[PDB]
Amino acid sequence: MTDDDLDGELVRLQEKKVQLENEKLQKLSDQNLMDLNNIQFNKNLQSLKL
Amino acid sequence: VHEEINEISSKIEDDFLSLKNQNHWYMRTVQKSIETLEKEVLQRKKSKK
Repeated sequence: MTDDDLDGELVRLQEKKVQLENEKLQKLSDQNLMDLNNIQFNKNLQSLKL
Repeated sequence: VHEEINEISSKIEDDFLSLKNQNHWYMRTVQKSIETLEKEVLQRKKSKK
């Protein structure tokens, strides 16, 4: 009977671990956007240099 | 042959009155071994978890 609660806690742990994935995606989106913006800023800076 | 059958009844009575439950406790002991093994498996699963 003691195994059951452990199983349930394992499931809750699975969901809690399943949230961090979407969290991580939402995170990395900002990194990608930062990369693109960095590229644009680089090009713009080159143009300013011209 | 009938007397031999009575002797067979005496032999059956001998084998029956020989011993009470013994190996049954060994089966229950095997079940207990399965319980301890399940404890090791649950402890391992707890370790991995």
